[PDB]
Amino acid sequence: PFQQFGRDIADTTDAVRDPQTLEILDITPCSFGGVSVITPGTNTSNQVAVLYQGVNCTEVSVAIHADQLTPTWRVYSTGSNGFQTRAGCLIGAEYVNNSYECDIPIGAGICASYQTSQPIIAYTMSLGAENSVA
Amino acid sequence: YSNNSIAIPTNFTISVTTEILPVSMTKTSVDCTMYICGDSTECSNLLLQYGSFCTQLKRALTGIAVEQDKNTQEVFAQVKQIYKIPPIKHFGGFNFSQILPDPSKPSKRSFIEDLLFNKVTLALICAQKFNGLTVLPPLLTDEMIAQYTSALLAGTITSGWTFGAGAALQIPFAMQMAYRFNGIGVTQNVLYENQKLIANQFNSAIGKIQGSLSSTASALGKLQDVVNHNAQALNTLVKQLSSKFGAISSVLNDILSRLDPPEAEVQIDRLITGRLQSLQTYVTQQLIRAAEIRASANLAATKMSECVLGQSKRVDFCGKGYHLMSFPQSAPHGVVFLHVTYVPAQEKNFTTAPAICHDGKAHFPREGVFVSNGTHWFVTQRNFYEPQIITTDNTFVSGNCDVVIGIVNNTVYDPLQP
Amino acid sequence: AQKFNGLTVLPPLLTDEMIAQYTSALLAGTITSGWTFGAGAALQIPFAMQMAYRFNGIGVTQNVLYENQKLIANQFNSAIGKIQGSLSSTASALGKL
Amino acid sequence: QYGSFCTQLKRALTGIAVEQDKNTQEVFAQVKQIYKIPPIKHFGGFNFS
Amino acid sequence: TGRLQSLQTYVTQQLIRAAEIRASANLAATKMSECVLGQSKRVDFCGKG
Ligand SMILES: *[C@@H]1O[C@H](CO)[C@@H](O[C@@H]2O[C@H](CO)[C@@H](O)[C@H](O)[C@H]2NC(C)=O)[C@H](O)[C@H]1NC(C)=O
Ligand SMILES: *[C@@H]1O[C@H](CO)[C@@H](O[C@@H]2O[C@H](CO)[C@@H](O)[C@H](O)[C@H]2NC(C)=O)[C@H](O)[C@H]1NC(C)=O
Ligand SMILES: *[C@@H]1O[C@H](CO)[C@@H](O[C@@H]2O[C@H](CO)[C@@H](O)[C@H](O)[C@H]2NC(C)=O)[C@H](O)[C@H]1NC(C)=O
Ligand SMILES: *[C@@H]1O[C@H](CO)[C@@H](O[C@@H]2O[C@H](CO)[C@@H](O)[C@H](O)[C@H]2NC(C)=O)[C@H](O)[C@H]1NC(C)=O
Ligand SMILES: *[C@@H]1O[C@H](CO)[C@@H](O)[C@H](O)[C@H]1NC(C)=O
Ligand SMILES: *[C@@H]1O[C@H](CO)[C@@H](O)[C@H](O)[C@H]1NC(C)=O
Ligand SMILES: *[C@@H]1O[C@H](CO)[C@@H](O)[C@H](O)[C@H]1NC(C)=O
Ligand SMILES: *[C@@H]1O[C@H](CO)[C@@H](O)[C@H](O)[C@H]1NC(C)=O
Ligand SMILES: *[C@@H]1O[C@H](CO)[C@@H](O)[C@H](O)[C@H]1NC(C)=O
Ligand SMILES: *[C@@H]1O[C@H](CO)[C@@H](O)[C@H](O)[C@H]1NC(C)=O
Repeated sequence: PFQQFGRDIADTTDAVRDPQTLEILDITPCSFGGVSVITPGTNTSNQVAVLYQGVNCTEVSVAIHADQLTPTWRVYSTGSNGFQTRAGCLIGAEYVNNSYECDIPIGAGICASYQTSQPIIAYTMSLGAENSVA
Repeated sequence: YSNNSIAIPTNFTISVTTEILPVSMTKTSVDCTMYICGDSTECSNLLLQYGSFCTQLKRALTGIAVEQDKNTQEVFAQVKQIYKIPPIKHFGGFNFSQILPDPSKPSKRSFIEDLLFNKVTLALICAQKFNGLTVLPPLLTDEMIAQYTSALLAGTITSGWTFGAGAALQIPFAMQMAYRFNGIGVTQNVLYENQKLIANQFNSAIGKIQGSLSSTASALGKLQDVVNHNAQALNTLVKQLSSKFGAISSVLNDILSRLDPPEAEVQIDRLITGRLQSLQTYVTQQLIRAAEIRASANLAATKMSECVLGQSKRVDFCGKGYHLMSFPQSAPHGVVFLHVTYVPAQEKNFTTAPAICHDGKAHFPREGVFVSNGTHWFVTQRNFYEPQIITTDNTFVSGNCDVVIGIVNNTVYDPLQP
Repeated sequence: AQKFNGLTVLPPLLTDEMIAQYTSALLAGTITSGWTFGAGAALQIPFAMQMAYRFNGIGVTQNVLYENQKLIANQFNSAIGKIQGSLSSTASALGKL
Repeated sequence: QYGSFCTQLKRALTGIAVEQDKNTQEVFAQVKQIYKIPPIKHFGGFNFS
Repeated sequence: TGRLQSLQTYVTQQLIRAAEIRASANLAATKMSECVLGQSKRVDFCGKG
């Protein structure tokens, strides 16, 4: 009853008591992270993919995102057209079920490459050809 | 010690030891502006006047993060093809069930790999993350590293050291162990005549490995130290945000909501100086630890190449005793080598001579050593007592008996005479 | 003067006597059992026969050692004697420490 | 008011100090038992005095 | 400020030198294992010749 707000191990305010309703509200910082651009060389193509690192695809939305509102950024800032990898939300790359040698490392076993539609593809990297010794 | 006494082992022991090596550490990324200033534009503009420290820190952290994946790739991705063990597990009586993959569990790790995985406990994460610090997942998942170790094990136990030099050439495991025995100076007939005993000793040592790992708390010490060091560094970096550094408050929003810009600049700059110093200290410590981890990973890669993909003559490089073989196992942020070595066990002392005098000729052993049990003289291999009659095939002649010091008169049998 | 301002020097865990004992043990093991003491129990062997094994290890038959034992011992003793002058003369020999 | 710099420096110095003893132990304590030379110094004519 | 900066510089230099000394000590331990406790086929690892 005498306590007002709570702190974590790092001493950052993570809970607070409402002055009027006298209820305990948990506080979670709004989502953030790094943005990575996955691209073949400009000698090859100008197509890119965007990886929002460590965030669920549902959170990625242009309206509140730090991404700009320029048409291309609007295309690359919609989580609806986004594949969810353990490394984050990937937009602009199509996930295939084949396995190739890693070309552009995304993370958590996911790699990306450029293949002739000629979009960026994302796949699970192949460790090598399976072999059984006689 | 005397000038005519030698000690030769009459038995042996198969000993399996464990060596644990860190390979990679946690890949971390830090947002310079978010950490120093949070979401305040005034602080961001003030920090913009400090030059390009943020880009330097970002580049250093990115280099460390890429180097971690490079370390893992170099240590584990040393196999060209993913070999698979045959469904039939008849390897001369040797039992690798405790180190082979277990398909029942989803992770497909072995029994010992699961023990290692459970033995290392991680160090809470959200609070560290909330201030511009992120943890990048490793490029290779634990499943992929387990697959790499399984491929290495299958190649080793189905093709010996041949798969490390080219195509995997199958060979029965008993004959592979005979080759390994030849590699340490013991004739292969010893292996073929003590196969059951050697298999039993190997199985017993593999069984003891489990208790050896479980009992000693400091066995998995290096990996735990790496994890603890990373967690402690991140905790200190986050705790540094609570310092005032001579300002009136450690919260930037309070400074913004309590002071006008001309007076807020002083406090914001005081905070910026301390936070930038703490960030730079963290980056320098990370660079030093990354260099240490890279050295450890290079050592681990060398051990993978020379102990697992081959048989090493280097003393104590692949365990105590004469190296026979080695088996890799994955572990959190590291690798574990099970070194199987040969140890002489029960030595007896015999009389010895450097040469044998016969018909005015000096005979020297071709591949062994002359021994005497008190009355008769034999020639035996050096690492295992197996006496044999001294003939003209066990020895070679060089000069007369007037030069060698300690030469002993004896008769040398001749196979052609009868 | 360095110590007076909060700086201290912690003595090493192993004294120089203990390190000398370790080196003496290593020397005794090497010269009484060859390389056997590093792989398990120390198996005694006459030093001439140990040197014959060493010669076999470098591609020279042991009869060479047994027929030039006196010359080899003389050369080894001469080199050990020269080590003293080699250390004493050059000032940069003990440079790293 | 400067935070926990002192603890960091103390931990770093302690780690270095322990690592020095570890280095000496690894270099020299590679022998299981303290072997002793025999009183008689007849080693094929070699002189280790 | 100045004294803390000097202390931090000293600690960083000590860490770098400790890493170098650890590398040297690992090399010395390897040489003890492979040159003293055995005979090495590695060229120039245990001397010329
Ligand atoms: C070599 O040593 C092994 C032990 O490592 C001996 O095998 C044991 O022999 C005793 C009888 O003396 C049995 O009671 C044990 O059950 C055996 N153990 C195993 C694992 O087989 C072996 O007899 C020894 N050989 C020689 C020639 O001494
Ligand atoms: C290889 O060793 C394992 C033990 O590590 C053996 O599995 C055990 O077998 C006994 C007898 O069948 C059972 O009582 C245990 O419960 C088993 N333990 C486990 C973990 O499975 C296995 O049988 C051995 N393989 C061979 C061919 O003998
Ligand atoms: C040294 O070894 C020789 C050869 O094995 C032993 O001579 C044998 O002794 C047994 C007695 O148990 C006889 O049955 C054999 O006929 C002997 N062989 C020959 C070729 O004469 C000798 O006894 C051993 N000396 C010891 C153990 O002191
Ligand atoms: C081993 O070498 C030492 C020298 O390093 C010999 O000791 C010398 O012996 C000569 C002749 O007796 C003396 O004049 C010297 O004063 C001795 N020097 C020292 C430092 O003791 C020793 O005699 C040699 N051992 C053998 C067995 O010849
Ligand atoms: C404040 O007034 C509102 C209005 O009804 C009431 O619901 C609430 O319980 C009051 N809280 C306190 C702390 O007085
Ligand atoms: C993202 O949010 C959805 C909806 O809550 C959830 O089903 C999904 O598991 C989340 N993503 C991850 C990686 O957990
Ligand atoms: C991959 O396989 C899954 C089934 O696990 C299927 O739902 C999906 O459509 C497949 N995608 C492609 C590109 O083959
Ligand atoms: C082994 O050493 C003992 C101890 O002195 C000795 O009595 C015995 O004769 C030695 N054995 C041989 C074969 O010389
Ligand atoms: C071994 O040493 C003893 C003691 O001096 C000696 O009598 C004997 O001749 C030596 N043996 C040889 C082969 O030199
Ligand atoms: C060895 O044999 C030769 C020739 O028969 C003889 O001259 C010599 O004295 C013998 N040595 C011993 C120690 O019996």
